[PDB]
Amino acid sequence: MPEAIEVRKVPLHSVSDASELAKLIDDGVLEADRVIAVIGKTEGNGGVNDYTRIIADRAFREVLSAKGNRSPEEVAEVPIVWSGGTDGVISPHATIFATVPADKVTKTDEPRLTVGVAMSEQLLPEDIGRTAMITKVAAAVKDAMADAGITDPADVHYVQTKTPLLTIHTIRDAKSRGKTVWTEQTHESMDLSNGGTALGIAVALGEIDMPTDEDVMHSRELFSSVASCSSGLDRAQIVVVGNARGVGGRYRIGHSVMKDPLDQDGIWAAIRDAGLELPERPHSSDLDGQLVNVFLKCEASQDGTVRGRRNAMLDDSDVHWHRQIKSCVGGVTAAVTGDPAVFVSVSAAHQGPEGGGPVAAIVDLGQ
Amino acid sequence: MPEAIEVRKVPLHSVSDASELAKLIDDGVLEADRVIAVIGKTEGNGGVNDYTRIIADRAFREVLSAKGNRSPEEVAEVPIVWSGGTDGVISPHATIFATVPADKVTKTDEPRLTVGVAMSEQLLPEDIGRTAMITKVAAAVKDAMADAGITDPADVHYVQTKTPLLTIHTIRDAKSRGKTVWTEQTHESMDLSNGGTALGIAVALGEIDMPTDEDVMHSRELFSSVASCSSGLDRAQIVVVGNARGVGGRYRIGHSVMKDPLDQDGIWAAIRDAGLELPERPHSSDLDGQLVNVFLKCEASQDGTVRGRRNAMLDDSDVHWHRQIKSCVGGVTAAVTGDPAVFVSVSAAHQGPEGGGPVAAIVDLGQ
Amino acid sequence: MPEAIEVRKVPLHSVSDASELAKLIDDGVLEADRVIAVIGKTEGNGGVNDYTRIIADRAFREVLSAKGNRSPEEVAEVPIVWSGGTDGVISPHATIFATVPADKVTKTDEPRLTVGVAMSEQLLPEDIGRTAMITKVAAAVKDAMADAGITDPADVHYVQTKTPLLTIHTIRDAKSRGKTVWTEQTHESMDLSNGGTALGIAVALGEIDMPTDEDVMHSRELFSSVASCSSGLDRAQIVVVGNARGVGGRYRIGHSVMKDPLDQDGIWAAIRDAGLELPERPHSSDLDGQLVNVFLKCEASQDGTVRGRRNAMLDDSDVHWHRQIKSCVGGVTAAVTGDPAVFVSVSAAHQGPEGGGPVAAIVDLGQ
Amino acid sequence: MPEAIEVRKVPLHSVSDASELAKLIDDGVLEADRVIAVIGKTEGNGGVNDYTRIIADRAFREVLSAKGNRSPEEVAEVPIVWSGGTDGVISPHATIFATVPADKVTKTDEPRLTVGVAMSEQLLPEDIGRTAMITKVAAAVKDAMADAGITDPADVHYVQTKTPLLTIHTIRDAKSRGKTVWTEQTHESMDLSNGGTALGIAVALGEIDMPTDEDVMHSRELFSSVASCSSGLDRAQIVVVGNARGVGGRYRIGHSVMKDPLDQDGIWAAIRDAGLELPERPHSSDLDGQLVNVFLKCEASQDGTVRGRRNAMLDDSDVHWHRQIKSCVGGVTAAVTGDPAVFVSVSAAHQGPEGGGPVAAIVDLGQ
Ligand SMILES: Oc1nc(O)nc(O)n1
Ligand SMILES: Oc1nc(O)nc(O)n1
Ligand SMILES: Oc1nc(O)nc(O)n1
Ligand SMILES: Oc1nc(O)nc(O)n1
Ligand SMILES: [Cl-]
Ligand SMILES: [Cl-]
Ligand SMILES: [Cl-]
Ligand SMILES: [Cl-]
Ligand SMILES: [Cl-]
Ligand SMILES: [Cl-]
Ligand SMILES: [Cl-]
Ligand SMILES: [Cl-]
Ligand SMILES: [Cl-]
Ligand SMILES: [Cl-]
Ligand SMILES: [Cl-]
Ligand SMILES: [Cl-]
Ligand code: NA
Ligand code: NA
Ligand code: NA
Ligand code: NA
Repeated sequence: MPEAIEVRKVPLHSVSDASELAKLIDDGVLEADRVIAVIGKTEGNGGVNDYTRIIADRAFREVLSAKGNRSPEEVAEVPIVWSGGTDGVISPHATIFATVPADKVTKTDEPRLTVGVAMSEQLLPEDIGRTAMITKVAAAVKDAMADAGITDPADVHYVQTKTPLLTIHTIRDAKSRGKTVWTEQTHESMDLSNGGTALGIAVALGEIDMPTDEDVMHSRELFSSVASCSSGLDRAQIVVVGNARGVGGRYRIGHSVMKDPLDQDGIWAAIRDAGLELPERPHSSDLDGQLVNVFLKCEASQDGTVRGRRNAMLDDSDVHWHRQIKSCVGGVTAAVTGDPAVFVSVSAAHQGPEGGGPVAAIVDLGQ
Repeated sequence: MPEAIEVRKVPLHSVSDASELAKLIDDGVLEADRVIAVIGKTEGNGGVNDYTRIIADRAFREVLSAKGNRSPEEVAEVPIVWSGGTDGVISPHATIFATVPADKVTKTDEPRLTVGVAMSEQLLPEDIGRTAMITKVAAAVKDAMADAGITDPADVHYVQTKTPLLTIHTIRDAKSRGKTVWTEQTHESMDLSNGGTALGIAVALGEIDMPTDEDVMHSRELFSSVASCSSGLDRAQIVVVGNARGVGGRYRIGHSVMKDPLDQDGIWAAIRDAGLELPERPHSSDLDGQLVNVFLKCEASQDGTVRGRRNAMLDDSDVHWHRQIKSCVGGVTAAVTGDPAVFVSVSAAHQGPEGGGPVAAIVDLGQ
Repeated sequence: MPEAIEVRKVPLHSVSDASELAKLIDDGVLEADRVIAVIGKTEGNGGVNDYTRIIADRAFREVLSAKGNRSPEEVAEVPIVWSGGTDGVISPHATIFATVPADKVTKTDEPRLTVGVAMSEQLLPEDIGRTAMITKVAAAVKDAMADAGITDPADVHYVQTKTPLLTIHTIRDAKSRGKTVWTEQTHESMDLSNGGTALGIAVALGEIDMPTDEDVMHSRELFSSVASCSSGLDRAQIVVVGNARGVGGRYRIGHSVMKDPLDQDGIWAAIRDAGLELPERPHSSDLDGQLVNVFLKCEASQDGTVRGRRNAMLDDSDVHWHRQIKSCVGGVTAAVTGDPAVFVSVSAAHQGPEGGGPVAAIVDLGQ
Repeated sequence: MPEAIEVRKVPLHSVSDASELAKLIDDGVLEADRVIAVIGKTEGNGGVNDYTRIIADRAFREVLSAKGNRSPEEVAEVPIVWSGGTDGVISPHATIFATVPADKVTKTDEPRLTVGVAMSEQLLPEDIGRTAMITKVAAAVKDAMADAGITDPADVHYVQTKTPLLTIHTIRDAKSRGKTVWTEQTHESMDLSNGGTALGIAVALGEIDMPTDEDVMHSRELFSSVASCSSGLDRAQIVVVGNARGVGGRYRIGHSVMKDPLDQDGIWAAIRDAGLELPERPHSSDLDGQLVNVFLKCEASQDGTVRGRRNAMLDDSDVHWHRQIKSCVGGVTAAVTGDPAVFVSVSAAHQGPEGGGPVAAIVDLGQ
């Protein structure tokens, strides 16, 4: 059964800092054993050789193990997703999701935040980017969606995932058994792994019909409107975030789409959808501390243009467009929220329309 | 005497493309010999080894020479400033400034756009970053300010400059005569050259008292509110842009300040100051094609924070913060204008407050 | 008929410098109209957005047009290959190949340098990286090989090429006609274009049997021992360099293979093969100004190891391994020649064994 | 009293791998509590935001604490220097230094390896790069030199150090007390901290007279021939490595200088100086497993040339010359040793002549 959720966004003061999580536990805001998911941004390069993700992961799991009754083995099964790369003003942070004990919940028929978690069946190197990944992910998303107590896909607003990369060893693992892989460049496998996962989410939620192998990274009109996929277990980790009626709690999630890197109105639409009443032309000062965080994807479009204007992102061998567009949308987004602590993630194949991406917002509607 | 000004922003379709300038001349929008200044963004890395600036410079001067009566020598004296680096959505473009023949001008008492140009006395390597650069720049700014027909410094809204770097040869040139230089790193000399130039502008316009050598790059509370300095002649090139009454024309300039990288309200204040009436909470769709361009500076603050949130820009050895903050503010700015063709420049020592910078806007008020 | 060849390596003093070529012509070392090929290194980033290649190309073709009777159209057909990226000590330079007038040649039965040039049939975006590119290249290599007066493939020591990339427009050009492309990442298309071209050279010279599409970038045991391919016309440009008996001249070419990035003995083997007698353990001081240049390829092996030791090149999202291994092998090679002006090129799929590449040497055997 | 030393170079299989150290302890090669120093290369970017250094540091200290009787506090005082950045073929590794118990030592009058350690007095931000750092370092080097049982500075072959950087907090710490700092760019403070430390070593060992503040980073003819300084405690950590007679052991150290990035003969001179007899023109195959490691510094010269040839390292805003020259000299060095596991460090102000650096070699002379 779905439980009421407490959500807290905390800053990371350094690469290995989990002190703010420790403080939340100490002050009784949440119990260590009730942390069911963490979604954060780390200050690494955001690519393959980003070791800030494991540094934060160790620091956070050490807190959870030290202050709870869970074993390191049980703590190790908590989904924690670290999206590296905080280019520009983006501030390293972690959004903590925890269940609320029944004696602190006020049950209500209003839609309130609920979280579902699942793990897919083993992802083979040869599956990555193909229909095998799509079917296995789609099944796991259906699992997590049911685990959240959500029956209507329209009540799912945000599916944050984690999927593996193709490495030198897994690439051999395929060739040992005879098989081919989609790509042998590990950096490109990042975009591929997120894309194939996104297609699985879109299928599970009924946003698209089952695609074919030749659609992956090619048919960019096929996408999920709630998928936020990251890489890079030998299995897709799934975190479904939506709303359920009759659970209680003070937070609510909504979403929309950023049609391109400058679509601030899409971000405001997400915040409105989450339940915050805002003016017709809102401004960051209207939020009054009620926006916990936003979670969105961005990408450089394959046509090399934004609103009719050419940019040179796709030809830049000096600074990969991953970093360029992340910094850009980081500013666009933080300008809306007024808080540089925003979850902005790059590599958005099949996640929102080309050149854009989904955007979810969590707001505090409680007293 | 100040003349009425025609202003046109055109895209660059490639690194060597000046076809849009050629088209403006062919269609009679402006005469080649009346082009007095060009200010543009090029798609290079924006650092020391950025050769897109010279490629655009050659392409543009070839057009001016081919379609005018001016010799290549006279064309060579036209101030053309190319700010490299178009990280993110920023679109390569050039803003062309031209005088209008008297038989096409409607004289008016309303403030309208006027441009003044000057060259300072020779800048010695040992001057760069010291009071020598400040005094020589301040004198040239007073020259250009008078050349624009501007007597009140409050009527100066935008001073775009070009100053040299410290190179292996000029560094010897100093040591040959005995002298020391401020830095021997050419990449750092970029920030220094712009900073010392900015202090000169601030002195000339009476924004600050004459500083000392130890203030340069250190006393960041001393700044000009209209300086936009770029590098990197052995002389400061100065382009003063302001308004004059009784000249006529259809364009007007205004300015404000971006207090930090997310200060969109500062950009809107510049547009309002330029003469466009806008709603209380404006949006890009209110502009109705009346905003020609904005010109602004950005920088990562030395305290490493934006609105109380830590970022890791100053410690990033992978992608210099020059590129990170440029992409970020590029998005913030283009979100306001709705046009990725924006003049966003990085390296803003003594140009606006720390972590921010000046922002000027040119609007079309004509029929 | 093959003509005797004069070969001169000159430095570039700046990005746009062709003064050393101009000096060679002025001093009567060579005639402008007799320049048949130029192969050089430019100081750009060596990737997609490297504009130092076109800057050098324009500067060099302007010299050839200005000092010869050839029209700009005829000069435009001279194969000039600029390999960008001079990471580390590699010094920007150009190797100039020119025919010698008959009244300056001493015919000899000794093997002496000869150059052959050809152009393949149009390369379609959909051909790139597939058997279509391989067959079209193989035919052009047979053309250039015959144009050099070479009948035995063992007399071909160095085939320098130029092939196009997959761009946003050509990718559409395929999809407009229905077709698929190998990759849509332009940076990766560099490695693909060179690889498919290398396979064509290997087929033409009988080094391999005709491969299949699934071999390209995958069967790295299939390679040419003389191919040096660069990108990125809509056609493979081919420059075959070998030896012919009975032509005369003072230069001779030889080659071997660099088995890995540290294989200096492979470079020395190339110099020995070119005709220079050297000690058993040679050193750079044994060359006595008789080595004109070396031309070689390098790459990071897919197994991520060099001589049993792991390196992290393939996982580095900060500095692409293209640049890392180029700088590394630049030092290894310049340590052998004693001259930082070495032609070191990266991206070596099907060019020498995995982790290595071919290496050719041109020596001056004349009085 | 100096003790006999056991030296072992082990690879790192991953960023957090200390298994090879654990194996050495388990097999009885060395005792955990007798490890007195570790000097290693890690696969990070080698700049300010390199977190592979702390990852390796934690992994290695955890082994030392787990397998010894030393407390984490005592283990924390063991000097461990991690030089990040393994550009090109350089393989991540750690050289472990341990004392040998008396019942395993064969005392000999031959010069054999000895290690001395010291800590300087507190380094103030305002000291960095000035005569204060030089005097405090010089005193600590004299301490470590005596701790190694070395009386003649000619018997010191290698002084590996660790010194702090200037950070946002320490820079305030100076300005709070009134003081100025040398630079406010943290990336540049790396080169400064190593330079000032190198001058201290040179003074202590009598290689130079006491310099002045204006010499630091400027008088590059003043240098130590054994200093290898890294950054970045609030104190200079010192590791002196030399030879002593009458101690016993099987290893010996020697050194020379690399006059420029291609000076392989300098590396061979170091190996010869260490006691290995080699041919006149040695080759890597002559080493027969007797070379434990080499330790050297490299840098791009301020004149921008190597052996009369221009390179573009100092103007490269895309890939800092730190990374370019490190990869280059990594290849040059590994070509000599035949082992990519080489200690190659960049940033060499006052460490060997300009454009070069010291090079030390440790060889195994035992049965
Ligand atoms: O670590 C990471 N960061 C981002 O922004 N995207 C991915 O796929 N991974
Ligand atoms: O070329 C250039 N671009 C920018 O943004 N800033 C400077 O100083 N130069
Ligand atoms: O321009 C260029 N340089 C190199 O080294 N390799 C390729 O394919 N292109
Ligand atoms: O971490 C590090 N690596 C190197 O090569 N040089 C310094 O100063 N620090
Ligand atoms: Cl409960
Ligand atoms: Cl509702
Ligand atoms: Cl309203
Ligand atoms: Cl007139
Ligand atoms: Cl008014
Ligand atoms: Cl209103
Ligand atoms: Cl003839
Ligand atoms: Cl022969
Ligand atoms: Cl011999
Ligand atoms: Cl003992
Ligand atoms: Cl001896
Ligand atoms: Cl011998
Ligand atoms: Na998308
Ligand atoms: Na500023
Ligand atoms: Na190869
Ligand atoms: Na040095």
